[PDB]
Amino acid sequence: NVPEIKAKEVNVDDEKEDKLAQRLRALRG
Amino acid sequence: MASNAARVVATAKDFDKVGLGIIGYYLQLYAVELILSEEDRSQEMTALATELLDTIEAFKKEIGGESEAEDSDKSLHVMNTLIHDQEKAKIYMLNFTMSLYNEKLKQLKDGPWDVMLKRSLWCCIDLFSCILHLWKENISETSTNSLQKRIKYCKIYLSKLAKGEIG
Repeated sequence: NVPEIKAKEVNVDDEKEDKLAQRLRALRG
Repeated sequence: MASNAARVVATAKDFDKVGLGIIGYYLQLYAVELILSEEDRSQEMTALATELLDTIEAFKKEIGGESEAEDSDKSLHVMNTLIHDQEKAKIYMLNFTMSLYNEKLKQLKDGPWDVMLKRSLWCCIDLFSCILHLWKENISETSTNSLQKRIKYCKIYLSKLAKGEIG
């Protein structure tokens, strides 16, 4: 209905993934 | 790709059966790096990534302390030393990874050729490419050339199997 296209990714998912990545880096740190 | 990681999870369990937790820790680290280096996939992939995270925490707790019941000090030295010291992890991999490659060649000669062997060849190269890729900065351009040629020999056998022809 709206020609506008939403990005496949969302800023909210970006931050949640960053937290998961921080845990892994801490595991090696 | 994502399926490549799935095969590693199955092979990772096989190593646990042999008691090679050392390779399991190093290969699990490669699995997470593979997902991040993998093209963006639907959320389903994110769900699998969370399960993998549980394996990491479960990996260290995999012992549960039951094995520690005896010689607990020795268990911490082996688990702590090989897991905390990254250099100790690589030499341990070269010992098994190197022996695994030589023994694997004997299996191709003394053992029959099957599709399962092809899958093992892709995983073996991943072990060498993973170690060399991370330590590539520590290898000289010429030294890498010699190691890279060795990979061609392994890939060469892999390519012959793809055509169905045997050296």
